[PDB]
Amino acid sequence: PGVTVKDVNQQEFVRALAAFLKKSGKLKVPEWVDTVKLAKHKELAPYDENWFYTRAASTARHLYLRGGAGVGSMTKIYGGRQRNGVMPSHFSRGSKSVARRVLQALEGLKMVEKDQDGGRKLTPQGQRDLDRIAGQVAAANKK
Amino acid sequence: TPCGEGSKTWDRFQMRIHKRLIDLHSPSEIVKQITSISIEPGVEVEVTIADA
Amino acid sequence: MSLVIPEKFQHILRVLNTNIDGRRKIAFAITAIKGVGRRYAHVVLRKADIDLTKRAGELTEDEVERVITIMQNPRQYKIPDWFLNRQKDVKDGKYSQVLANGLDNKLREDLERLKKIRAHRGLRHFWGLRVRGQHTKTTGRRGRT
Amino acid sequence: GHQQLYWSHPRKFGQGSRSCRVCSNRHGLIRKYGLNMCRQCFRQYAKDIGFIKLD
Amino acid sequence: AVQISKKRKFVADGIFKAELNEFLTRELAEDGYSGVEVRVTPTRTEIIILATRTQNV
Amino acid sequence: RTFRKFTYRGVDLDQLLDMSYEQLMQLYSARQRRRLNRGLRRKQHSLLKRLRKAKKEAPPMEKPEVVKTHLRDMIILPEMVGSMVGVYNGKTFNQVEIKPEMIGHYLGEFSITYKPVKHGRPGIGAT
Amino acid sequence: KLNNLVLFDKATYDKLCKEVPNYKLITPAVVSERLKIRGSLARAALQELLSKGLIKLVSKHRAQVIYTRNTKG
RNA sequence: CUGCACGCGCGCUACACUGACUGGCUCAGCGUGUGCCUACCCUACGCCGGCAGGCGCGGGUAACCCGUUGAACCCCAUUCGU
Ligand SMILES: [Mg+2]
Repeated sequence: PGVTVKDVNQQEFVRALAAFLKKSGKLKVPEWVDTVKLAKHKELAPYDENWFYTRAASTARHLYLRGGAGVGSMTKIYGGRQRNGVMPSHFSRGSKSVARRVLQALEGLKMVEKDQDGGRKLTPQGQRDLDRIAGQVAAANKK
Repeated sequence: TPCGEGSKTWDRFQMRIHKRLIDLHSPSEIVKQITSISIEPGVEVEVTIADA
Repeated sequence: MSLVIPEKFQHILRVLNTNIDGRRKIAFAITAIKGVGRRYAHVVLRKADIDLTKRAGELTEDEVERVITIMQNPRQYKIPDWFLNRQKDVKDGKYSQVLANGLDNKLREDLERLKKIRAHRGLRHFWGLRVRGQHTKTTGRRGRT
Repeated sequence: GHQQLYWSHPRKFGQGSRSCRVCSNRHGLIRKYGLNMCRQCFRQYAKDIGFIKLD
Repeated sequence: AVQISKKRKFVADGIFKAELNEFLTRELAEDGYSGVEVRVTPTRTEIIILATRTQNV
Repeated sequence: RTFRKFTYRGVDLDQLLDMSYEQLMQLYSARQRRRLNRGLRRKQHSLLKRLRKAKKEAPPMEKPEVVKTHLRDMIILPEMVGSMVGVYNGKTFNQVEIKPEMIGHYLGEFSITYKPVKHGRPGIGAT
Repeated sequence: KLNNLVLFDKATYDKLCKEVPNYKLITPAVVSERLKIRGSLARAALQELLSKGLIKLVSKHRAQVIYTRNTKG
């Protein structure tokens, strides 16, 4: 019936929406995408070749839940645990210019706009179609 | 300790400071005759600027 | 998808000057070359457009020869400049990755440079001592007698 | 003497310019909350500052 | 100009009190000193001395 | 005739002296570029005045006489290749012939601050 | 436990395709000590035997994938 | 005050599959912040860089802003296999 994004398993919702932004081939992907390393506390590139689509799906879903975040706030929610070799581990900020481009890649996709104060909310075209394919993946739980 | 000798002891000083707050719709002339009713040396009272 | 095995499989490869394993996969097989590390390997392969789930003995000689060419001179395949070893080298000013006996060529050449002009780093390479400003009262004991 | 280079080394950032405000020590001072006293002077005057230990 | 934080307000007018209680100890030691007590307002402030022999000061 | 082997960043020494300060930042490494983006200060200039003066007052086709200095923070600029400085190690002035390969180092490299230890025998310590 | 191979020969692919769906606890660690294959084929080949339909999936956990023999009666 | 043929004491990281990678998904508490001398504080957002970082524009003397402190482990998938 009336299904929002909240009542669906969201680890496989990001898988579903990544293929959505893939086969709707309008997402402007950057060109340095294969020499990236993603937020320097980790030491390899992503194992997936089109990781930028699932990172686009991830920052869309988070910004549904948290209205009004910026590029600094996105680096905190994607940062993690740096191993310093022989020294003890610490939290690290994420990567700014992959978070900045992925927020710019969806603002050109007409899904996320800037707010009155600082930050970014999603436009009604944003929440209409990830609720639309939230119900489709909830139906894919039945289909 | 005043030197490096001892058994690695530490003393823990603390100072708890309290703060309270009250609004009034009062005229800014009778605020002083509410201000001049306590000596009370251990407090710190401040009145907000009247422009609001 | 390799449901049995193909008729050909390199037990060893022979890439620049070192025989690399055939049972590793290529993203970790070509890390046996000194100068091509664990991180430099993945960028070379994604310019060569090779499937990453393939082991080392299951590439043809044409795929390998493209992977040899990219890791040899990576600048014209658009691998950027601070991904490399010899950024702004101290004799030529060129940007290059070195991958061979050329790595140990340009390793001792910078050590013999400092030992030629007798800098303080060069004297500590001439002795067996720690170079990057560590302590020596308590550590590195079995690097000496 | 020769006023240009008498006290010319810059006492700025660093523990050349921090000092205990009681008697001019530079070792183990407490710069927190603007106390600027040293490790030893604080325990003398802590009851006078208003710091109680636990009780 | 501007004033400072309420954390460094209270240690400041305590270390005010700790400083001159040491000086008036050094001065009025010959007079039976026995401490001080302060009242600060945004007006004329008053420091009352608890000396015993008040004819000497 | 009149050929050896030399170049340094792709730039040879005959085109390093007629070269401005700006494009020596661009050729130097990141620490010395920061040092030259920041100023050279008064006593850093007063040594190069003596380095220029000692070149002119040198006997012809003969190496100059030493200028003694304490400051071992100096970037070896191409202006004093071939000079003779004496750089202080805390105790003495070590006589260092600047030659065209040390043209990116500090002066402290070439004057050891300690005599390197040799030997001994354990006395009462070490259990 | 050493010199284990990858990419099946015929003598272990005719042996996998015949008898490995017979027994009851088929698991990628089990076919690493009974077959000389080292694993990552024990994941790869056993993924596609579930794609065939000769065995049944039970768990599919990220740390322990558990298969069993398929019901014959 | 760090100099090293050596001895000893508090520790940190490890020797792995009860894991390591890569990507997902998700929860804290204590507390601290622009200064008399005192120069330097905590930082959101926006744009440049692949990272460290760099400029613009604010906010906060603070249950008002950083901050609903989106902490790690763990969780769930991927790869690696003695
Ligand atoms: Mg193991």
